[PDB]
Amino acid sequence: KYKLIVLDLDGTLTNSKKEISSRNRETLIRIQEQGIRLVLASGRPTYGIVPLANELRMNEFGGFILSYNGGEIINWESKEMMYENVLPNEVVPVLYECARTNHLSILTYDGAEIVTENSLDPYVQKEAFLNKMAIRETNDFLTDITLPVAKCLIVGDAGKLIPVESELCIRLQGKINVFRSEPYFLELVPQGIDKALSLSVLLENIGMTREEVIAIGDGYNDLSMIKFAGMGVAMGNAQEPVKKAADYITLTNDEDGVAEAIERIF
Ligand SMILES: [Mg+2]
Repeated sequence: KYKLIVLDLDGTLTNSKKEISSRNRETLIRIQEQGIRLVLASGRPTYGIVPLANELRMNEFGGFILSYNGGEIINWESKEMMYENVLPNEVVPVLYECARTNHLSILTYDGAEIVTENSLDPYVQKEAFLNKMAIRETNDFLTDITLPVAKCLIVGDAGKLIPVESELCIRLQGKINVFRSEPYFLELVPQGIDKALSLSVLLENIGMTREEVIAIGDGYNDLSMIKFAGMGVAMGNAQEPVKKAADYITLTNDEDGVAEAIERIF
């Protein structure tokens, strides 16, 4: 009946120490060994997801990475990218100048590396540690990055980000969307980013229907895929509206909610 499992990372697949438990790992490997295909779907850049995808052997079972909230869709076996929703190049110098003017660090991603002019900013390092990515520091951001980029973050104290966010929101209306993922991360992303939309494209391409999909998540950015999936699963630690929109509520991420759901459902 079900042929695909889509998982968010933080608050879902990973526990409170941001690790994949051995029970989750073994359950997901086994279910792939049974012919079920996995998708990791997360706001993280691709190389923040790659280590977890490698730990789950997804490169051996045709698993997909939906990085940047589905901004990119990559088959982690074949390495083929089927979908690339990136920032318009012309907005990048505007984002840079806004960060500079407001004395805040900007970062973006270039493969396995985070590129920034401020590697000593604790908020930049928070993103590097979260993704397990090395930081490449430059003194000429616009020269040293490789375009196009899927997103940028401006980072800093919440009180300093709110006005920058409020300015960019309208100044680049029509070119980008802006939101805060943590109080100190301002996400600068292309329009039309939604995990559910990217999932629908994936399903069209591999010839599956939404009824054949399980999607598991915890936060508001997982609501659309939980509704879209035939079997939407809310983690025990999920936000109340995610739980109410789900078809099934499992245990928390620290109680191996993902493994428990998969074993019960199958
Ligand atoms: Mg989450």
